[PDB]
Formats: sequence, C-alpha cells, structure tokens
Amino acid sequence: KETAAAKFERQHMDSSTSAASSSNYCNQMMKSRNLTKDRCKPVNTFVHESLADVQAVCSQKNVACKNGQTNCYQSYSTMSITDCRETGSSKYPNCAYKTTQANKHIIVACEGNPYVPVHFDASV
Amino acid sequence: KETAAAKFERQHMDSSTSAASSSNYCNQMMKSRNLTKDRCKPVNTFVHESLADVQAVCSQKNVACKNGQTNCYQSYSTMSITDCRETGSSKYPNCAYKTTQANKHIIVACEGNPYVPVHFDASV
Ligand SMILES: [Cl-]
Ligand SMILES: [Cl-]
Repeated sequence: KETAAAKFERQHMDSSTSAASSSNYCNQMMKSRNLTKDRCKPVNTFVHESLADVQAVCSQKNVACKNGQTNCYQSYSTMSITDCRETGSSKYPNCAYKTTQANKHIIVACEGNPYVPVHFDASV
Repeated sequence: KETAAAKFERQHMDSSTSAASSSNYCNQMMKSRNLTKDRCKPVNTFVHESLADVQAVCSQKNVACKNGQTNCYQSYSTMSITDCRETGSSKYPNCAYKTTQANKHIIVACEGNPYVPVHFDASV
C-alpha cells in the first residue's frame, strides 16, 4: 500500500540538477544579454540554431509582418526555440521569467545589405 | 557601433548551446509517474529540489490552502519547478502536455508523523 508521503514524491519530485538549471535559463540569459538592464523586457525568444541558418530565412518565405510591414520572412523548417515570458511576481531588478521550449517556424524582419534579420516577429 | 543586426544576434541568438530542456519533458514524466493511467491529470507540478528541502517547508510559513484548510506552508526560498498543463488537443488515453519551467515559492499541504508534504497546493 503506497503511503501518502511516497505518493507525493512520485507525482511531484524530480531532484535533477539539469532540470533545476534549465528552470533558470531565461532568468540567466535575459540578464547576460543585458535585457534586464533598466527594465524587465516582458517577452523575448532565443533561437538555438546557427547564425547562417537564421540569416538564410531572409531569402525564404516572404510573409506579412504583425505591424503592417512587408519585410518579414518565415523559415521553411522548424527551429529550436526558447520562449522567455515575465512571471507575475517579477520585480526589477530581479526580473523573473518562465522558460518554455518549442520547435517552430520563425518569422523575422530583414533590412539592409546584406539583407539580414533585424527583428524577431513571431513563431508558427 | 552596435548595428541593428548585431542587436538581433545579442537579443535572439544562442547558437553556442542547445535547449537546456525538452518540450516533451511533461509527456514523458506524466506517463512514467503513472499520472495518466486512470485519466489525463489536467495539471501537475514537479519540484527539482532535494527531498529534504521540500519536506522542510512543512515547518515554514504557515499559509491557508486554496480550499480553506490551514495545513499548508509556503517555502521561504524559491524552488526550480516545472508546470505540466494538459494541451487543448489532449484526449485520454493519449494525454498531451505543455511544459513550463520557473523558479517560484511552493505551497504544500502537510500531515502525519513525521509531518511531511502530501499534496502540492500551488506556486507563487
Ligand atoms: Cl520591448
Ligand atoms: Cl496533489
């Protein structure tokens, strides 16, 4: 007969170092990239792909931008993404974030020559 | 001078490292922990701290449970957790979950002798 204490452990405990570290990814990255300097940027996305692969998106699927612009491009393939969203209890300067992992198509706005990404628009 | 392009790389690129966690963590964990056997549990949280630290919460900030009971306690420090939320497309027996990670104070209900956590109430 499984005890109440053991049941709690089975459904709520996972003492893993890597799991603990991953939970702090956004908190650490938002600070490292100076995104929490004078304020907490509420939302931000990090792409775990090579720069060349992301730059290539500008020569791919031409799509409409969320702000009415037409210089946005969507990736043909899915890419490893990490969504960082500000927590309800977040307080400056200790900006708190929630880490979410996903594989989606990224949409970026491109400008200049070379035609490279200057803004992250969305993921689909 | 930091160009718009450079700023994009600083704000959105993380080519040097893969995702610190999988988006399939919850799907895997809910199954192995037999949390989807009788039904798809709507939501479940996993703590990534040592069992001792979690058990200690039973002797910390006494807070009222969401159900009106007074056998709940809030942790002094924040803990690394993972929230598993059932996806809108999930359907038993094929339970699907969304994985989210953060560092928050936990609230558990304790009872028995020794006084140990028997139910995860909430986070904050
Ligand atoms: Cl902004
Ligand atoms: Cl519970």
